Amino acid sequence: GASKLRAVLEKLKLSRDDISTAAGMVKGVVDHLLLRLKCDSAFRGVGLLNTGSYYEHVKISAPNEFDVMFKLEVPRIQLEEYSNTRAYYFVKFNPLSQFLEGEILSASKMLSKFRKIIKEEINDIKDTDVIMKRGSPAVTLLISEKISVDITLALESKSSWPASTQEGLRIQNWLSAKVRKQLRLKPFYLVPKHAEETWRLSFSHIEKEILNNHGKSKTCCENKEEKCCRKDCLKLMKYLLEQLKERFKDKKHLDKFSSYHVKTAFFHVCTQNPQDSQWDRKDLGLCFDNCVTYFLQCLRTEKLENYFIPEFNLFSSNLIDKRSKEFLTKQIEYERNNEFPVFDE
Ligand SMILES: Cc1ccc(-c2cc(C(=O)O)c3c(c2)ncn3-c2ccccc2)c(Cl)c1
Ligand SMILES: [Zn+2]
Repeated sequence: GASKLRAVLEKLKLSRDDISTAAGMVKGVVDHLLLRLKCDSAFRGVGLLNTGSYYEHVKISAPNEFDVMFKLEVPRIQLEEYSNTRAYYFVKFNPLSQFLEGEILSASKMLSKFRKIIKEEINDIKDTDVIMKRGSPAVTLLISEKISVDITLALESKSSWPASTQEGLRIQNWLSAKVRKQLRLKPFYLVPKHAEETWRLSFSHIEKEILNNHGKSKTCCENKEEKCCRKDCLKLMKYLLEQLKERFKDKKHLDKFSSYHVKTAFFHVCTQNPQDSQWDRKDLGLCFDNCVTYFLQCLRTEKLENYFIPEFNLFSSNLIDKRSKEFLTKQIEYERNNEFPVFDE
């Protein structure tokens, strides 16, 4: 039961060393690219956005896959929603004036200069071997034929969040209305994920703020009396998907699913189960089942709301085809109904 889950968590700890050295390598490449991007008049204000829950500037999206975001302070920004998509927007408003097409800031034009500067730069430093693979993420780098890092350019807006987020981040009953107000005072980000000229709202930087401050109790997981299993359930959900994707690699049925889908479902379960007593460490097996059952429901109903934009369906036909969702539904059901044989030794 839960002893199989606890065995999985123990095994995962054994690759901490490989992960930290890989993240060190990513960190070096990113610092170098940050230096050259700052030379360009367009990207002078660029900087690293702190998104990682364990490492600072580096998010781990899968084994040997890392995620980095470059933020660009762009003030006096005005948004125009693209055709009721709730998540995609035209950006309107001098350093960036080169990227204008009318009153609109072109995502494709800015991404193209971003790409070109990075592609130039990875040639020079022969300290490590870095190539460019493959539109968000802007750049995927492959380091040493092993480690891949997705680099995402993000405009930073310090304005109030767009109205499409008004009913999102539904944490009031869990983390309190006070915390939700404070979080909604932080900046938001636009990335050039095209629905073209459209940008997508991004709140990835909020994850670290909640995952490591995750209890109804302010001292959840700060002492021996308050140990919950929230983080371990998220780890197990990510590992479930990673393992399924590897086993179904012959026909790549699951290519479209990612840890972002897993995380979103997991934080919806945290909303539904707001009390720390619903995440007691002794209850790991039931808590994990809660998480998997909700993910299964999202798959079967083909509905997974963006955590911040409730009318944006991560599982829409526009984003993931029906056959892929039907397929993973079937595999998750099987795993859940059979006590997760994908976790067997
Ligand atoms: C509590 C909490 C906090 C943050 C997130 C979060 C949000 C986004 C987003 O789209 O705003 C994320 C992400 C994680 N990882 C990736 N993206 C992302 C970013 C841009 C485009 C597509 C995808 C979640 Cl799920 C829950
Ligand atoms: Zn806790």
